[PDB]
Amino acid sequence: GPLTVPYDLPLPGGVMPRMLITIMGTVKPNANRIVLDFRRGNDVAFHFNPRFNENNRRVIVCNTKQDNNWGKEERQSAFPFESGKPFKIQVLVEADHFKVAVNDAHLLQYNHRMKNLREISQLGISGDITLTSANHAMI
Ligand SMILES: CO[C@@H]1[C@@H](n2cc(-c3cc(F)c(F)c(F)c3)nn2)[C@@H](O)[C@@H](CO)O[C@H]1S[C@@H]1COC[C@H](n2cc(-c3cncnc3)nn2)[C@H]1O
Repeated sequence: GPLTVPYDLPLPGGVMPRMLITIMGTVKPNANRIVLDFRRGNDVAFHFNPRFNENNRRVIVCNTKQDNNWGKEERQSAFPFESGKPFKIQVLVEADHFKVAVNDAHLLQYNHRMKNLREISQLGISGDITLTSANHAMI
């Protein structure tokens, strides 16, 4: 697609409430996973990881990695992605959580574990996708 995967979207000044990140693309026909990683260097404040075939099930895993410890996984069985199909992911930053919507439907909320939001300066987009667009705006 017009953007190369993996793709790093800089977040100058980090994330702040009211920030909306929009990502559009298509899932590859033989997809295994998608990853969105809100990063503070080597740490990952918010890892959003649709897994298409984990023990023969679809699941979204969300987590945080701080000092190479992954935390408690937050798992959602609701899974709005499909092999070969277009998607739109929107992540809205609020003061207490990230809110994620896919295809204009609310999917999940993830409470901030890494709380220095102005230091989360990169969003990495990786995995089995074609990416058409990735951008952010303050709403
Ligand atoms: C492979 O390690 C993944 C982590 N990961 C994935 C990637 C990644 C990055 C990229 F750039 C990529 F391109 C890319 F493809 C993947 N980087 N780190 C990350 O997703 C992390 C999130 O917690 O998970 C580990 S695997 C983690 C291992 O520990 C046990 C966990 N396990 C199994 C079950 C469980 C619970 N309920 C029902 N069935 C099974 N529960 N926990 C398991 O999920």
